[PDB]
Amino acid sequence: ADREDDPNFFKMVEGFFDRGASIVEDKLVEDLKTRETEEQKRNRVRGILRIIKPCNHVLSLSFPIRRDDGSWEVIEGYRAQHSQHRTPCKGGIRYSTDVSVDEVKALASLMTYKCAVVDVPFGGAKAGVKINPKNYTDNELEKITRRFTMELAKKGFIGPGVDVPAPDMSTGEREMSWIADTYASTIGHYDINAHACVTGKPISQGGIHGRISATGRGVFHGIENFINEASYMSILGMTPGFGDKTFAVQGFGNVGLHSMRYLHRFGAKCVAVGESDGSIWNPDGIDPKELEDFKLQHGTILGFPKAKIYEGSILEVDCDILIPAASEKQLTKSNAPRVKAKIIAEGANGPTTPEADKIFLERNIMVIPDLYLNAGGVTVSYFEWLKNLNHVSYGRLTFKYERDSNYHLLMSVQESLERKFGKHGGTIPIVPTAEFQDRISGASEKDIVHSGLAYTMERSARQIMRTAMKYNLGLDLRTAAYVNAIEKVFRVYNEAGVTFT
Amino acid sequence: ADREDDPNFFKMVEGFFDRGASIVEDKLVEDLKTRETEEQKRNRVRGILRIIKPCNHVLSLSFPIRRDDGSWEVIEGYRAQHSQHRTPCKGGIRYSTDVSVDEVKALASLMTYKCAVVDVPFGGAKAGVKINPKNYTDNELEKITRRFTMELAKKGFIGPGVDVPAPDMSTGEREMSWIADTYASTIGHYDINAHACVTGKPISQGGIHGRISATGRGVFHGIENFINEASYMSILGMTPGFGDKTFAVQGFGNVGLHSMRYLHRFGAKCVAVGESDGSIWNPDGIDPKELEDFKLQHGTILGFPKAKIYEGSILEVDCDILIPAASEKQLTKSNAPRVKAKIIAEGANGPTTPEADKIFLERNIMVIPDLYLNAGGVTVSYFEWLKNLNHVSYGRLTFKYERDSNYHLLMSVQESLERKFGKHGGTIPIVPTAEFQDRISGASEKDIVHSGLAYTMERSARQIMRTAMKYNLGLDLRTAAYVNAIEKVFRVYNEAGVTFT
Amino acid sequence: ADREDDPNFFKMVEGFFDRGASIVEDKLVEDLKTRETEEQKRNRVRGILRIIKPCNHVLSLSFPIRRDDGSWEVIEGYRAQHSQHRTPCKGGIRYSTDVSVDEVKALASLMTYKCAVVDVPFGGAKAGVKINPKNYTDNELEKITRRFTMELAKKGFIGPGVDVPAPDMSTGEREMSWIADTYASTIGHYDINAHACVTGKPISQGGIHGRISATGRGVFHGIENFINEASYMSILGMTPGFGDKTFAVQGFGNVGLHSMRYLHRFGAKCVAVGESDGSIWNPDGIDPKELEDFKLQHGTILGFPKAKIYEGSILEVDCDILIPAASEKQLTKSNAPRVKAKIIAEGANGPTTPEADKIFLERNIMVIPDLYLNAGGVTVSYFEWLKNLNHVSYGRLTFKYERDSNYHLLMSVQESLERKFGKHGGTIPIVPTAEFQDRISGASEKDIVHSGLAYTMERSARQIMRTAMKYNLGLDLRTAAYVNAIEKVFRVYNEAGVTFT
Ligand SMILES: NC(=O)C1=CN([C@@H]2O[C@H](COP(=O)(O)OP(=O)(O)OC[C@H]3O[C@@H](n4cnc5c(N)ncnc54)[C@H](O)[C@@H]3O)[C@@H](O)[C@H]2O)C=CC1
Ligand SMILES: NC(=O)C1=CN([C@@H]2O[C@H](COP(=O)(O)OP(=O)(O)OC[C@H]3O[C@@H](n4cnc5c(N)ncnc54)[C@H](O)[C@@H]3O)[C@@H](O)[C@H]2O)C=CC1
Ligand SMILES: NC(=O)C1=CN([C@@H]2O[C@H](COP(=O)(O)OP(=O)(O)OC[C@H]3O[C@@H](n4cnc5c(N)ncnc54)[C@H](O)[C@@H]3O)[C@@H](O)[C@H]2O)C=CC1
Ligand SMILES: NC(=O)C1=CN([C@@H]2O[C@H](COP(=O)(O)OP(=O)(O)OC[C@H]3O[C@@H](n4cnc5c(N)ncnc54)[C@H](O)[C@@H]3O)[C@@H](O)[C@H]2O)C=CC1
Ligand SMILES: NC(=O)C1=CN([C@@H]2O[C@H](COP(=O)(O)OP(=O)(O)OC[C@H]3O[C@@H](n4cnc5c(N)ncnc54)[C@H](O)[C@@H]3O)[C@@H](O)[C@H]2O)C=CC1
Ligand SMILES: NC(=O)C1=CN([C@@H]2O[C@H](COP(=O)(O)OP(=O)(O)OC[C@H]3O[C@@H](n4cnc5c(N)ncnc54)[C@H](O)[C@@H]3O)[C@@H](O)[C@H]2O)C=CC1
Ligand SMILES: Nc1nc2c(ncn2[C@@H]2O[C@H](COP(=O)(O)OP(=O)(O)OP(=O)(O)O)[C@@H](O)[C@H]2O)c(=O)[nH]1
Ligand SMILES: Nc1nc2c(ncn2[C@@H]2O[C@H](COP(=O)(O)OP(=O)(O)OP(=O)(O)O)[C@@H](O)[C@H]2O)c(=O)[nH]1
Ligand SMILES: Nc1nc2c(ncn2[C@@H]2O[C@H](COP(=O)(O)OP(=O)(O)OP(=O)(O)O)[C@@H](O)[C@H]2O)c(=O)[nH]1
Ligand SMILES: N[C@@H](CCC(=O)O)C(=O)O
Ligand SMILES: N[C@@H](CCC(=O)O)C(=O)O
Ligand SMILES: N[C@@H](CCC(=O)O)C(=O)O
Repeated sequence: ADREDDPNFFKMVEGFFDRGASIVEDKLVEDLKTRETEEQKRNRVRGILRIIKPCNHVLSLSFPIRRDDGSWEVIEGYRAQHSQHRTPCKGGIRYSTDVSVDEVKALASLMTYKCAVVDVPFGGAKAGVKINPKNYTDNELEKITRRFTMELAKKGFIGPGVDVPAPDMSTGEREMSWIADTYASTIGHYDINAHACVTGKPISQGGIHGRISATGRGVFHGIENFINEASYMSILGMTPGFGDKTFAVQGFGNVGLHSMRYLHRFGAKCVAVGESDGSIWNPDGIDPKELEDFKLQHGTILGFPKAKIYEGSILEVDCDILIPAASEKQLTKSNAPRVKAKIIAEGANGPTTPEADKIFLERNIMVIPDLYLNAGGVTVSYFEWLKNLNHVSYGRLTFKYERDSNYHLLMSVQESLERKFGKHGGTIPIVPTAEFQDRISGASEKDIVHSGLAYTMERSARQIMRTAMKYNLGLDLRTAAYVNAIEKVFRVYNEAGVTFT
Repeated sequence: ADREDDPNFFKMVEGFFDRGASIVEDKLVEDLKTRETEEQKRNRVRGILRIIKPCNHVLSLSFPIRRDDGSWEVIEGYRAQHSQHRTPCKGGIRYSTDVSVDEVKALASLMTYKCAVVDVPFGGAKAGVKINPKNYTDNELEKITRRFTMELAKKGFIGPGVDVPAPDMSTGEREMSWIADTYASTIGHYDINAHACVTGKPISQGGIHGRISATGRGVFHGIENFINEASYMSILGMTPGFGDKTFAVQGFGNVGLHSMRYLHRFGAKCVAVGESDGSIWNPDGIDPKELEDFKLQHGTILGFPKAKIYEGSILEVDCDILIPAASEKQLTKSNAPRVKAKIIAEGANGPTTPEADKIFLERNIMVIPDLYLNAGGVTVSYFEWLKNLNHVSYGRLTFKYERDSNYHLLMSVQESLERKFGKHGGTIPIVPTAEFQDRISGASEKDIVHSGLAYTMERSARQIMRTAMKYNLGLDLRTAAYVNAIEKVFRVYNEAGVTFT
Repeated sequence: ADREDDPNFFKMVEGFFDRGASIVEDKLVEDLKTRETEEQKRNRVRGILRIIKPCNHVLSLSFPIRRDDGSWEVIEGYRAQHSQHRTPCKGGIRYSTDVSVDEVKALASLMTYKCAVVDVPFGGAKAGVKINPKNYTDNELEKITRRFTMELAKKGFIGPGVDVPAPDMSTGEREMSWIADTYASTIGHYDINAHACVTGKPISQGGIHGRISATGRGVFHGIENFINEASYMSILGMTPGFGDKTFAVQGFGNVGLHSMRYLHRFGAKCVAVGESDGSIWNPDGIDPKELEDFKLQHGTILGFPKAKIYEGSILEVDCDILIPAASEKQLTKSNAPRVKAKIIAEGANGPTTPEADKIFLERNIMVIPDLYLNAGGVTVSYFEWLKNLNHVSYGRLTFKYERDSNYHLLMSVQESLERKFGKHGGTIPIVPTAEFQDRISGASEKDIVHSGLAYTMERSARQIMRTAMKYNLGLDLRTAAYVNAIEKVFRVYNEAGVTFT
């Protein structure tokens, strides 16, 4: 998208890592309380850091499918497993003609660090199939997905205990259903956990409430934790809260649409929505329900009645918050000086080059990094995986017990008070509030997903802020996130003896 | 080695394939006895040929080893499995800093076509570890080999029934022994065929007589089959036989040395020997046993007392037969016009670019192609694999029975003659000749390897010659070999229904 | 059986090994082609020899059976796997109250060296169940055998690719049939080689012709090879051949009975037969079929009509050849001076202590050692295992072809002779001798077992004699055998890198 500043994607992520490694290297050496206090301490710390960076296993595939017209075609595919310091590996499947070994390796490493940031016990992985799904029938896409699943399974690149895929660009519920069905019907036929081989499944198939919207929901929570922190909003020259703010959204897919829904719900105003074919704009606000309904009907956002076909880059629209939610390397050395927003919330994976990060720093623009902000997807995938391993819906064993227990608890307060203020205090009814009445039976699956996600995004934001203050990083939240990720992954490699050697 | 003519190695091999595919496409379509004779027959033929060309599975590895000095290093590795129309896959392991995904994919496809040429029932595969072995201790090389084996085994890229490695550049007997030992001691502990997981083993560990020298022995047999056809020697302006010819050898490794031993044994004269550091030259002849003894003593060819340090390209030395036995892409557009030899016998894999083949054709230079000429290695690896599966040394069950049987057979002739020519004819002793006495017990392992190899190289040469005449290919033996390979591999894909789709 | 001289059985075998190790160390060090020509050479030779001696894996079992009367009883069992330099492991199952961990470890190591002596590609193993089979019903023995098989199988101590048992003291065809049936019906249900999990099976279940008598047949061949070498019979002061000699047999089981049958068949005369309850004696000779038919009828040897209940040790009976074919450590310090025989042929495993070997050497008594002499059992077990892996009876594919081929061969001689001695010489019939007519179709299973065994015993006797001359060992054949065994096993450990460490 830019021939001036177009770094190799894997190496760009390695650069981000190098930078966080630079900052913590002292802390790692000093923690290390080995008798070698000689600066082979320094040496073993940077030997371990070199082990963490490259992907351990990458599988490249070519397999034939026969198209609906009868033609034979060769499909190309890839899956990278970056780290196995936690198992299984976790990461999505991308259907796109931009798929390549380097793109997949880069996203696989992002998954490792992202999972470490939100304390999700998975190593990183990613897959890609180099096709444009719009050029294939549904029957052909099913054939490609099912065959890809078996080629991965034959070589140990999918399974509930090694590698658990998930949706990404141009895949969703539908593909995940296909993956889970052919895994469970063949190699997983005797495995009690066969349907935990993949997440993002439909509900009828072991999916979890809110997985489709989960990463949008997490984008809201990530922004909210920082947009409500007066210390960061001072440096930006902006007022805490959502009620008065504007935002623009690049990409109207699963991440972009649901980020818009939740931000709109809490008083922000969507001004611009950009897509693969063009952009639309309205300074008075775009309604997400109307835009979705139009998009579902016409297969495009152009021509939306209540906004005007906007020319020029969606990334340079004037707004408070820019949400790049499409592909990677969209903000570069070129357009970074014209961005006009004061908060960049990366919903997409790797939308900002390192050169663009430098410009944004100089310019007091806050980039909330992908490592943290889009990790709501993998957090709720983690909940889905646990739901599959546990083989019950949350609360089903305890709803009645817990309901009865709570009423007897409140009755214990009632009877204790009547016992004391006897006859002429009268009857002293203790009853639930409206809000407690609605929790009287304990959490359900929906409650766990919402509160578990909010808990994770908040706990992770505080850890990033703590680390940024400690090292005087200002608005370089990306380096603070990598610092936390590196510290966690380093400790695992260090206390494990590294490897089987 | 040449920046004028440096084609991508994988695509260069696909180019060779495309050529042979051109020539046979008609014969494939006409053979095809299917009800719908539309030249959409031609469409299925060219869909199948597109399926055959790319590698099905490629695994890329990164794993850490701790060096002898205590530092951590990250080792990079690769194994490509090109085709599974026959199983297991078969191919060597190369230790070299020139190793790359493309190099490994290219050699893996060469293995498929090579195996089809000599009727060896294996699909093609190849592996590479990106190190220079003369920078590592023996203890480090053992560590790297054993760990590489486990990483391949975990993902299904080594095993007696999927993929059976073998030596290549900078690996031999020693590494194969390490591979077999860690496979059999871990995931092969219950497998009756665990030691058939790799070939080129030492004899004490399941190796077969003559595997080290097998590919040199096959180079001799391949040359002999063509150097003794007067029709091809006419076109070259040359006398049949070896007794009178000179040759030069690029590379003094396992292929180069043994090619020189066998050619020297049958009256050819080695004039020049080139190496990674320099060449040596002597128009009176170099003796292989003194050269190897010098090489073993000094670790180099230079300074050999009975030849001179030759400057300028070994490939340009003046001789009848040039044997490139080092790495690939050594003969290019550049130096092809200065070659001076009349026969180029490719012992190495892919030593000649397609441009250089152009030039050699115009100038009536016969290139005996790698597909055919170096296939003695994989042929004797095949014998080793069968020896492992059978769990007896050849002849051990039958030596005594067979010898007793032969003497009673000769005695049947004796007694029949005496009965007829009674007393007046006397005693009529029927005894073995010296050469039959030597076979009186039947074949041993040594005999099977020697005669089985000779049988294969001759039968394959006659098939290549038959095909070159039938398509008027003259001295383009490479295209004739690919034609035979394609025909055989196409038949398997066609009658199998292609794939489970 | 003797308090004076009753060494620990495992260490006694280690003593034999140490003794052969002492003689070959120099040869091993000098062979060793390595740069550290230091006595770091002798150090690694000494370290490898220490690795070879102990057993790698020993499993000890306790499992309950409910007896026919309804009581519960706890059965004790053991299986030792001594070496895995060849796989699978091979060794018998002994039912005896004298079974112990040390006894089983000792016999397991004997199996390793024995297999190396006759070039049988198995590592050594042995099993024992500590019961007296005479105190159990057939139903109880079946339950014990089947349960023992499952306990071994669960832990990887039986299987066609790890460990293949066989009969020993108080087990035979019957028990092996039980073992094979429960293995193949449970854990081996999908294994193509399930019935190769054990040898010594009945013919109807994959057994091989002559396995029951095989170790007796090998005892005859082992004696033959030495009793016909005039150089050894000189030192003994006796006449080559069998026709004039006497022998006594301790133990009338599977080894003892069949040794007697074959020796009797070639003109030796059995004077004395000893068993667990007593011995019998007759200087005119005992006939083996009469004595077996009496034993089958009465369950004992005593009271045999044609011999006299002999008192005093069977081992001291006056004869030329003493065949101990019962348990171990029967010739000791004590009774070695009173032996009276000139040749001691150990059919049993470890019947002679090292002190008794000392005495026999001083008195010019030839001990043909167990390592060599009783290895006909494991040699024919090896043939049975191969028969199972091959899934055809020998010759079944080729009988008709070979018979037709031989007649056309003889007809080629006949027609060639007529077409030269025309009608001047008449018809010249070329026909098989009686002996060749018997072989006209090629070998059958019976022929391979007989000639394969004879071939093995005589090639092994040669190697022992060669090695005894070369080191001036005289009549210390035991040390010569261990020397050959050690050289072969050392080579494997050396060129394998020892272990994955
Ligand atoms: N799928 C998930 O749960 C998660 C996805 N992500 C990342 O979010 C990003 C996008 O989210 P997806 O779920 O893939 O959405 P999606 O694949 O459902 O839709 C992507 C949208 O972006 C549009 N698009 C593509 N290129 C564009 C361009 N140059 N300009 C404007 N629009 C463009 C497409 O037309 C489509 O509307 C990806 O980078 C993905 O890796 C991150 C975390 C979780
Ligand atoms: N084995 C499999 O293929 C699947 C297993 N599961 C397991 O079930 C556990 C609980 O999830 P749920 O309680 O189902 O969520 P849930 O109770 O919210 O169920 C949602 C939907 O599943 C339906 N459902 C329940 N039992 C069914 C049955 N026997 N046949 C068809 N539909 C049925 C419900 O009626 C509802 O429509 C999960 O932990 C997961 O491990 C879930 C889905 C598929
Ligand atoms: N080893 C085998 O079983 C078979 C090997 N081949 C091919 O034969 C070729 C080499 O045989 P290897 O067994 O690997 O020999 P090797 O690896 O034992 O020795 C290779 C020799 O070539 C020399 N060499 C390397 N680069 C050179 C250069 N640029 N110029 C001159 N000399 C150079 C090296 O110093 C070494 O002496 C490779 O292309 C291999 O793929 C083909 C069929 C079978
Ligand atoms: N399980 C393993 O690791 C090995 C298995 N084998 C199997 O053996 C079969 C036949 O090969 P061989 O007959 O060995 O070829 P071979 O008869 O040429 O013997 C090669 C060498 O192995 C030695 N050898 C024989 N038995 C031995 C033992 N028990 N311990 C140590 N060394 C011994 C021989 O003395 C000879 O020097 C092959 O089909 C193969 O499947 C062979 C070698 C290693
Ligand atoms: N059966 C086989 O395949 C082979 C067995 N062996 C060994 O040969 C020896 C003989 O075993 P098998 O004949 O198979 O067993 P078996 O059970 O058929 O014969 C043993 C016989 O010796 C008798 N006996 C036991 N203790 C005695 C003593 N102190 N004095 C005299 N007789 C006694 C028993 O009552 C029984 O009659 C054993 O040491 C065994 O380890 C060796 C090679 C092969
Ligand atoms: N799967 C099993 O349990 C058994 C398998 N086999 C396999 O057969 C191979 C060759 O041995 P054989 O040819 O049996 O030697 P063989 O030809 O001497 O057969 C021995 C006896 O088995 C009988 N037999 C043959 N086929 C039979 C059938 N379908 N049903 C019942 N009885 C039959 C024959 O009449 C013969 O008398 C062995 O390598 C072995 O693994 C042999 C015996 C049992
Ligand atoms: N695309 C889309 N998804 C919706 C819409 N409304 C609800 N969902 C999603 O459907 C799932 C179930 O929705 P609800 O039953 O309303 O429960 P909910 O979790 O309170 O919904 P939300 O708070 O909006 O996430 C959630 O993942 C919602 O985000 C919608 O209008 N459009
Ligand atoms: N490197 C090397 N190998 C040799 C040499 N001589 C023989 N060999 C190989 O070592 C193995 C054992 O040699 P031999 O016992 O003579 O068997 P062979 O088949 O008659 O030997 P060749 O016909 O020369 O291959 C064979 O594979 C030989 O090719 C040599 O001088 N140098
Ligand atoms: N216990 C016992 N076994 C016998 C007897 N006779 C033969 N056998 C064995 O039973 C099997 C059948 O023997 P045959 O069919 O005659 O074939 P064979 O190979 O010529 O037998 P042998 O030369 O005695 O080994 C062979 O293994 C014999 O060794 C016997 O009298 N008693
Ligand atoms: N593919 C998403 C989520 C992966 C998952 O849910 O496992 C990402 O890029 O983070
Ligand atoms: N590596 C050799 C032979 C491989 C094998 O023997 O399997 C080749 O390039 O053909
Ligand atoms: N148990 C016999 C051999 C058993 C077998 O044939 O494997 C012995 O002591 O040698």
